[PDB]
Amino acid sequence: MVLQAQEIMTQNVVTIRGSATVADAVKLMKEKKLRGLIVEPRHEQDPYGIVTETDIVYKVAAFGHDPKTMRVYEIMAKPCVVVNPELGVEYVARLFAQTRIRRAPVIQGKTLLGIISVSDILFKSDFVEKPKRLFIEDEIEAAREDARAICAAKGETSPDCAAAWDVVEELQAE
Amino acid sequence: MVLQAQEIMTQNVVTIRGSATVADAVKLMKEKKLRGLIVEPRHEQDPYGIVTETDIVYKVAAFGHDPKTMRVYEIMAKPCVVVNPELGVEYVARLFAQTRIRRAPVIQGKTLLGIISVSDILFKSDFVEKPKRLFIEDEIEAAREDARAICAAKGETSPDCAAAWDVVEELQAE
Amino acid sequence: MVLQAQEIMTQNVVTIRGSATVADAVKLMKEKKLRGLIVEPRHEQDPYGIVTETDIVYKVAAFGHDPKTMRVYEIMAKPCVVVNPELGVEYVARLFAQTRIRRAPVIQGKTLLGIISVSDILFKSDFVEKPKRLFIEDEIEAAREDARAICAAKGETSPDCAAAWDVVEELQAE
Amino acid sequence: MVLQAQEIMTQNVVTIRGSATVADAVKLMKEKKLRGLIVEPRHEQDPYGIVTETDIVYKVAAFGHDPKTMRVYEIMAKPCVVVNPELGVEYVARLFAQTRIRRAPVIQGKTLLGIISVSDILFKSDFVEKPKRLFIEDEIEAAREDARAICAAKGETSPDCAAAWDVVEELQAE
Amino acid sequence: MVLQAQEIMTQNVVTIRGSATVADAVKLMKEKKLRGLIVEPRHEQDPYGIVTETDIVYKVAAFGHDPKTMRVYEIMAKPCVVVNPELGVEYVARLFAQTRIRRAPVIQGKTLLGIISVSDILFKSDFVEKPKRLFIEDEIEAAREDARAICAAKGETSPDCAAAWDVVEELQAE
Amino acid sequence: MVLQAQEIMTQNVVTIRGSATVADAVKLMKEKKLRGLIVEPRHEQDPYGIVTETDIVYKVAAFGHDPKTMRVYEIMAKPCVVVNPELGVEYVARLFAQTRIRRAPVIQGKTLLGIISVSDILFKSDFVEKPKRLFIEDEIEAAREDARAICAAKGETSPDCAAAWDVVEELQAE
Repeated sequence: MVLQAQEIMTQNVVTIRGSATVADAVKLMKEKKLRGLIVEPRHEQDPYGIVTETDIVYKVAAFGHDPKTMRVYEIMAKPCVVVNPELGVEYVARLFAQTRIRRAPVIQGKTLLGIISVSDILFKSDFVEKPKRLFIEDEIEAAREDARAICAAKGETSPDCAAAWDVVEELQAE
Repeated sequence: MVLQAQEIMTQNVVTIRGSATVADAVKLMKEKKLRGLIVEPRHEQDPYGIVTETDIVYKVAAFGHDPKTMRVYEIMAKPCVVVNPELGVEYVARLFAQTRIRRAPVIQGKTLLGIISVSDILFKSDFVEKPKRLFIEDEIEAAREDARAICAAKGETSPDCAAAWDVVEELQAE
Repeated sequence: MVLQAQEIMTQNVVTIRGSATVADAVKLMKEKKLRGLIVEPRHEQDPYGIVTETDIVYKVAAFGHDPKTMRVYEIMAKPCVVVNPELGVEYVARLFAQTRIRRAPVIQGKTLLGIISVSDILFKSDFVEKPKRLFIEDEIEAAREDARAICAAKGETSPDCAAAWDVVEELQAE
Repeated sequence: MVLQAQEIMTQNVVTIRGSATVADAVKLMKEKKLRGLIVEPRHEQDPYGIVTETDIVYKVAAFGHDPKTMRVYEIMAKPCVVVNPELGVEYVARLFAQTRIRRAPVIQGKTLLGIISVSDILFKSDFVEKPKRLFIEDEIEAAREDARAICAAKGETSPDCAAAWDVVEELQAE
Repeated sequence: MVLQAQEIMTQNVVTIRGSATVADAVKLMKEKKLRGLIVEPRHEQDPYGIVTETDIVYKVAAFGHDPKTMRVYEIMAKPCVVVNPELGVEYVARLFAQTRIRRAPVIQGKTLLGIISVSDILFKSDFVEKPKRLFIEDEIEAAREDARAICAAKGETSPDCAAAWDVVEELQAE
Repeated sequence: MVLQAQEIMTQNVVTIRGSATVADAVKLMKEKKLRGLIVEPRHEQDPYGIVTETDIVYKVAAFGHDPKTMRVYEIMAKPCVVVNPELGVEYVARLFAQTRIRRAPVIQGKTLLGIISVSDILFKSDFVEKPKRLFIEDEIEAAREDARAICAAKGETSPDCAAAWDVVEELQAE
């Protein structure tokens, strides 16, 4: 029972059409105190998209472009990196680091279930009270696989077999 | 009926455990003429992973590290960027560009259906014979939304309404 | 009277010492609904620092490291990119884009006056109602410099001089 | 008395206007054996800018563009990452690494005092004879904070208190 | 006798002219099961170029651009990172990692001898059976240089001299 | 007769061994007013390397590491991106931009002939007086290839053939 994306995602999203102006998006984000908007798919075979406060500042504000005559579609990310609802939150954090994103839609097939962000991870995760320690756990599972092979090759009663599990023990200590 | 990821993905994958050696992976890739391996999840609440020929060359070969005593888990990407089976192939290409990847697992919920790569896109896509022209199509859909609003505000018979559709026409020409 | 950084920065910051744990930081950010903390300088000849929600998720959460036994200093940025209080908000947006940051301290000499973020820019800027159009304005100022030289070389009454200002006019039209 | 930016910056800068040609800049840099030029602000509420030899080679030379008909403003960085005059030179080096720059203006409020570059750091710093060892010093200051808390909780005479300072000692040894 | 680039490069290349269409390139790559094409120099003082499957997917497919009316020259890399025929394969792997490429032409003066790729490295290298361990070897060579200086300053018979070689020994152990 | 790398490279290099200290390198660079040093190959089957002022500042100074006890080999780039002596200087500029380097050794086979840097390009190139205009020239050569095919398919006397060369003419105008 590791904490899953869907357990900590935000269910309430706001949307906007691609052809709306960046000014419409800004208006809508201020009004609703928001950092992101989902870009509404035009139809069922059209993927979700996303437009962030950073998208607006980096792509519009930074050049002094006119938000009233640029469209959402010009600055959105489509498609995006999507998170499956059962992906453990450790792995979502890792995904976000590997890809340099800070939010992702949580999608089941191609239905939007919500949004998951670095704030969601920070505030609702169990990473403070249960560090998963992913590399260290992976390293231990390997010491186990070696011990199964060493015990199968040299016998459970061999000092080698006893040692290979003492390698799992000594890692489990640190 | 736009071409979907699953229509062009490779169904046959080969797998390897995280605790196998990078030498085991290299052996297995040579033998089967392969560029990628799926890292087998240890259990049902453990995400898919992937280890590429480039991972091996950049992370092992480049330093002269010993492949016989490094493990797959040390060089794999886990989790990865996943592609939903219905995502149109244009959008997969775009995903791959935005994230700088060249293959992704195609996943339904958390079942692996296959793998999709830049070769799959190049060889099996319809991008030569049906360029989707995504920005240009998005730009046109906006000219349509403007025309609906201009016609609704000033009447279908107005020269403004006739012009706003002539804006859709003139874009459709180029 | 272009809008200046200090006119839209947040004056209220919260701080934390470098030797506090990442758990102390997380606790403090949740409690106060915050995305950033200023790392308190140890003394007067020690620069400001900053630790963000993203720093915590990318550097701690993503590996399953234990926040109770890592320190702020291990994940903070020090020194940071600083914004002078009079820098126009267009240029702050641009700075943020060029350097891929989303907040910066606003500093006068080496006194902290506040913090300025992409949200501050989005919500409190005048970029919607007064696009500064920076490249286009720069392009026009050059057409002016050319016109001064062409008029000085060929006379104010020359058709060349009249044309070089008609070049400023025609750009001012688009 | 840690060495400060202003103690090692170059006071003599050369400037150029944004509307000057890249050819004017090249001419001016050759003549004066220079690697950088400050782009002169048009007025008092206009930030400093900078155009480097690398800017010219990467953005002009690399495409075979004509330097006689491109302008400085097209290739300059504005605004830039600025260094405060009291920032210790260790931290300037770090700033430069974090942001991938090799020179920065040294600015007081919004007055230009000079320029500081990687050469200035290399040739005039005290980093050879006094390595500041920043992480190691930060790590030690934390061991101190722990010792103050452990001594305050368990008494100065406790073996715990004596140990926590022996932790500062043992780090100070390596 | 360390394994050299030319010993493992692919001698058979296919070429295409810069003015051919991206569709011509795709046609040619499918037909010949290929991942790369060399762009034919127009003459003897024109450098080699290269167009990859990834170039096509990232730059053409990803936007839905029409391959029938874009040209190779628009998407190729020219010039490229070239590998000299005698460069050891460890160093080619490292080059590829430092520059984020996956293939390079092998060039002698300015004659093309072949192509070397991450697959060539993976399948034909000796990196599994003879890890070169480059940093560790470099570290050892330095311990040697120190020992020559310590022995020259204090005499071959000094315990210092015996120790400095015992430093080479102890590293050679791990 | 396009200007070649070797015509503008610096013939005089200074070298240093990999096992020398970063302090030795700094000493040597100050003394000789230098920005780069070639790392001397240990033998004939060992590639050239390079250590820059930026390498020293970013990797040593920025952390306050002790230059007296770090070695050149720890901070150098080996192998490097090499420039062939006949590569036109436009293409060297482009190489440098594509790879984000600012100097490269000029190598013939595996003999070092010199070093070429962005300063060499800036000060000794002909890019001001003869912009090569590379994309525009490539675009024109394609219009030529089309005209040869259109004339061969429809006859030299056809208005199509006359037009396809008028396409070369009209591009040659702009």
